[PDB]
Amino acid sequence: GDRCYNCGGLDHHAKECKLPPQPKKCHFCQSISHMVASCPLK
Amino acid sequence: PVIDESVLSTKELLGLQQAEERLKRDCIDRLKRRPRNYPTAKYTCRLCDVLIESIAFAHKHIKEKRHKKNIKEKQEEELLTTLPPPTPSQINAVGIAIDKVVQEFGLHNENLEQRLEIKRIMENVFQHKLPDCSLRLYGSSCSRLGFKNSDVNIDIQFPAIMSQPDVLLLVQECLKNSDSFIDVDADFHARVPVVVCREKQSGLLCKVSAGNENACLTTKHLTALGKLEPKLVPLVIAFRYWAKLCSIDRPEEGGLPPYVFALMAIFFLQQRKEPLLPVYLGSWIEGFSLSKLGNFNLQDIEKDVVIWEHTDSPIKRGQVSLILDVKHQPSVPVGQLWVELLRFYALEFNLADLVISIRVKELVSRELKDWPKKRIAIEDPYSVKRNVARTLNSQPVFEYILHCLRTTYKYFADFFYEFSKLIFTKGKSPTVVCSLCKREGHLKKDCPEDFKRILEPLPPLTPKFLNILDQVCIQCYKDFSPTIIEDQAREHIRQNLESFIRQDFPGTKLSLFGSSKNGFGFKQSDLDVCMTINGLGLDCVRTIEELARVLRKHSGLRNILPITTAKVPIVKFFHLRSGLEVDISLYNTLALHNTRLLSAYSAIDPRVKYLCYTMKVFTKMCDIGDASRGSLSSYAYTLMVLYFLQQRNPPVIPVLQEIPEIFVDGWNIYFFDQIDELPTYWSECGKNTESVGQLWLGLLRFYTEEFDFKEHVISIRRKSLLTTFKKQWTIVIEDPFDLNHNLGAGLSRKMTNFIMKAFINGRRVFGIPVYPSKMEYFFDPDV
RNA sequence: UUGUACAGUUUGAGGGUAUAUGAUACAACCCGGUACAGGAGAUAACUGUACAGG
Ligand SMILES: [Zn+2]
Repeated sequence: GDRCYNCGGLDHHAKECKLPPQPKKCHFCQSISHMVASCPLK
Repeated sequence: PVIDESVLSTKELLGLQQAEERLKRDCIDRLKRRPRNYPTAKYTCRLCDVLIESIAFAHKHIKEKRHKKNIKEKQEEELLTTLPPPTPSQINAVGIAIDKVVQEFGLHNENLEQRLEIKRIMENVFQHKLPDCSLRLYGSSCSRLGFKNSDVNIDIQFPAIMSQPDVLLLVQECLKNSDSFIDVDADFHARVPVVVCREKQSGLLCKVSAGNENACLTTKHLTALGKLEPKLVPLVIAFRYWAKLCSIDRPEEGGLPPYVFALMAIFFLQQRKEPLLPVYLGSWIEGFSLSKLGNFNLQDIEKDVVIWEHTDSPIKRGQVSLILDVKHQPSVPVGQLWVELLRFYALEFNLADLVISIRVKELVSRELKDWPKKRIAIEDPYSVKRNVARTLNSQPVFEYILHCLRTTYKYFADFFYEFSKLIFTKGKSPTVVCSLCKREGHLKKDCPEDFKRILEPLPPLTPKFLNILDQVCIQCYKDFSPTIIEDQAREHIRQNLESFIRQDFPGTKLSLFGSSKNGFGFKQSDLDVCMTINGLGLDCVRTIEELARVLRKHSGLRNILPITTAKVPIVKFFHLRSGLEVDISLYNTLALHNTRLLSAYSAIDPRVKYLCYTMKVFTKMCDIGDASRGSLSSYAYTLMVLYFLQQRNPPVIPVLQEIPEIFVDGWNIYFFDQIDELPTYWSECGKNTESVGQLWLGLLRFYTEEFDFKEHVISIRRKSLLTTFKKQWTIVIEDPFDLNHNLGAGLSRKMTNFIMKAFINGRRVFGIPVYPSKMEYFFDPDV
């Protein structure tokens, strides 16, 4: 339904995912620094 | 460094930084070092002070309820602390509310005059019986800090020769005689003895006591503070009303006493940023220290100055002004002082770890006062040892008062205010504490653990059942009666022990005493002996140790055990020739004399022998006979049965002591011992004709009901009734000779309840007409 | 017995069901084409906790 809070994966859910933490981001942003609510394309 | 981020890849260590930031926002941090028990520990939580192994474990911990509620409490505390000082209108409203409360429930000058009139009337009534005594008002009556409902406490001082119990009993007698006081009663077993009365015209409960030290001085100190500083009294009355609404002033339910808050009401003034009430002890006087503060103590007050004395453990006496001699005393309104008081007690002071004292500015550490850090502690100025806030000993009650303080501070930090129980408690209900059992849940008045409350009528006694009771009593006497050969063996054992002891300490003489020579000798009972030295500052401990060492040499004696913690140190061992326990004491002449008295009491009639033997077997069956277990010794039970026999419609046995004085060890040992002509000097001899079984059933009935242990002492010395108060004692039994030794002093409450239950069960089994054996039914542990 | 609070198992009640057009004999979920986020599972008995007892 949604990407894991850690690793940004899709195989497991937020609670299901338990692997070590990974950089926060979304595949749409494509970069760690950029944030969805403020992107160049918008 | 438990772990280093250099290992992680750039994206990896960046994500690890984000994870650490998130954990930090939840009050979870890293570990500088790890314990040997948990080498895998890598995190910790400050709120719970809890170690954590890994990041997954940390994320698991936050999900729990512990951290959630801790963070909620932290948020509430932050909200409380963020509030700024109150605005002038709000503080004026609070002051008006305090004024209204004091006017409605506070004391007035008319009340003080009326109480003075009560005291004068009591003085006039008491002149004919206690002309030299002088009465004064203390506590709430004289302090003005209490409520009009609060009782009238009157202390009567007497010449040093007179004794407190005697003066108080005489006061009760005069109160009973007079008609101005109705409902005269005595509560002599409270914290301080009191006589409670209710004057007819006044209707105000008055408690009369005497010799109340540390109370008159304390109330006069509070009165001086109130007179000199008018701002104190409104705060004290408001705080007392708050305590009453929160239901913590009464110490019966485990709360703090009512007047304690007064000591606290001044305290926050003392510890405030500007001390309104100056301290009375400190480094001002020469040779002062915190360790010496205990010796330092307030002595008296007069002419607006407190005089205090210091005695080294040279004497230093000095007077200090009660109030600061400063013209710039701040004009803080009462409401501001009240709000600052609430803030001080909530989120600005350590109630748990600091002692509330008004003598020294620097907060005395609980360790210096050798007090626990679990709960509140209030220091009374005129009694250093006492911790006046000890009535609260249950953590739930502490949490309740803390919640009351928190809610009232939040409420107190067209504005209108009011003192209400619901607002302060916020729906929480108190937690009554049983002061009698030290437990929680049941009030003293109704509680499962009340032996006195422990009844149904007995069935009628048929002649056959009475005959059966007499037969079983005689059977017990015969079964437990030592034979002649047993007496000869005991004499030989005593002689052998004396001879063996003489080897190391020549001249030693041994005399048998106790069950062996007191007329009531139990089969297989302990052999009690007393050792003396011919022609002889002797240390009981060293002598007992030497005797035990000597006995250890003997092959026959094994498991030698010297005991010195007891009042009379003794050597207890096992003799193979007797095959029984043997106890040896040193210079226990008083024991021999009391045993001889009991022997005479047995010799007068055989009914006494039968009764004592049946009592001993009944006690042994219930597992209360042995003294080492903490229960009353068999001597206490034989004393009880003798006392019962003496005090009965037909007097079975007379008081030998009552019917020249010889002082050995410091007490009189006289008692009529010529039984042969006893009837001549005794006018009631032969009046008793009840059967042994009937007499024993009467004994059980008398002790189960028709007797009081709290208000009477089981003493065989006096035919007349004796009262516990006159002995200043608070089951209690007095020796026939020594009046300062109580056999029930070491008896715990639980064992007393069990003993009363055993007596009730014995009364139930006996006296009920109706087992494989007749004897067994009357003596059965299960029933 | 006493004041307290959570480690595995079950039922009853919860958050979720937004981002889809066709299917699937009683033998078969499918190409999600747009919802926005710094957010990570609550209640009762099943004998395992860490503080106070006296
Ligand atoms: Zn994932």
